[PDB]
Amino acid sequence: SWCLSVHQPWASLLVRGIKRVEGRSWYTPHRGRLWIAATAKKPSPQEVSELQATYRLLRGKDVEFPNDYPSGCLLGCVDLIDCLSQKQFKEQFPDISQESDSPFVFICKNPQEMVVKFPIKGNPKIWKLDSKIHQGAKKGLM
Amino acid sequence: SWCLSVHQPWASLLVRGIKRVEGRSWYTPHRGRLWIAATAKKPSPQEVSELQATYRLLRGKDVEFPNDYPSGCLLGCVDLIDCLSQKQFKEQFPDISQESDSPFVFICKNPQEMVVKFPIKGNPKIWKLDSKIHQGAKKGLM
DNA sequence: GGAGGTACCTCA
DNA sequence: TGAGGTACCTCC
Repeated sequence: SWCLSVHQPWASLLVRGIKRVEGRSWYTPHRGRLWIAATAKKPSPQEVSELQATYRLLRGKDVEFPNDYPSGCLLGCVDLIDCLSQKQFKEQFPDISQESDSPFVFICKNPQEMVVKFPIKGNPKIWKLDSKIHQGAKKGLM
Repeated sequence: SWCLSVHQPWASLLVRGIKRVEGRSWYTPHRGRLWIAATAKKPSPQEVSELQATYRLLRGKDVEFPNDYPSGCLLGCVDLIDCLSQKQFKEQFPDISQESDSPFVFICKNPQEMVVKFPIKGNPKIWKLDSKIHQGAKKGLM
C-alpha cells in the first residue's frame, strides 16, 4: 500500500530498473513492495536528455528509456529490500555506490512499470495509497 | 510636457526638494521643466523608513517627509537645470556629490508637488505626457 | 515602463 | 507533497 513520490525523470528510471537506488536524508524500516509516484514537478527536456546520456554511459549504449516521463501519477513499484547508510552502501554495493551520496540509500529490486498510469497527489516520505487506486494498480500489474 | 519616471520613495523625495539629484546611465539635452512620475513599483515599508532615516541625517532632524509614496502616478515637476557627468558633478556640487555615483546626474531645482496626483503609465527615459493629463497637471499647480 | 511568465520559496 | 505568493527576468 505504501508509496514514495520521486521527481521525474528519476521516477520512471526507477520503475524501469535503470536507476537502481534512491537516496534520501532519512531512514525507513519499510521493506517489501514500495509503489513509485512521480511528483508534479515537470523536468525540462534538457535534464531528461542529459540524464539519459549519463545512464547510457552507466548501463550501455542501447538501454531502453521510456518514451515519456509523466508527472503527477502512479508509475509502478519496486521491492525495497534494504535502506542503507551511505557507509553501508559503499561496503555492500561498490559497483554502484557512486550513484548516490545521500545519507540513506534505498536499495530497489524487481521493478515493475504500469502500462496504465493513474493521476495522483503525493506526500513527503512514505505515504499510503488510497484503497481504490491501490486496487487498480495491482490489477494493472498482470 | 516632458516627464521622467522614478521609483518611489525617491520619486516623491524629488518633488519635495529632499532628494536634489537623480542619477541615470544616459545623458539628456533637456533643460527646464521636467515632470516626475512614480513608477508602478511599490516600495516596501522597510526601504521607506531606511531611506527616511538616511535623508534625516543628510538634511536635518525635522525634515518633513510626505505621508505617502504613491506608485504609478504623476507627482509634480522640477526644473532640470543641468545634466552633468559624474566628473562635472563632483567639481560643481562637492557638498552633495556623494548623493549619486551615476554616469550622468540630473540637477533639479524649484520642485513642486501636485496636491492631486493622477494615475499614469510611464516609459523609459524622458517621455511626453498626454495633453489632457498635462493640462490638468498645470492647473493643479496653482 | 509596465506587463506577465517563470523560478524560487514557504508552508499552526 | 502540492499549492500558490512573490521576486526576478525578458521584452521583433
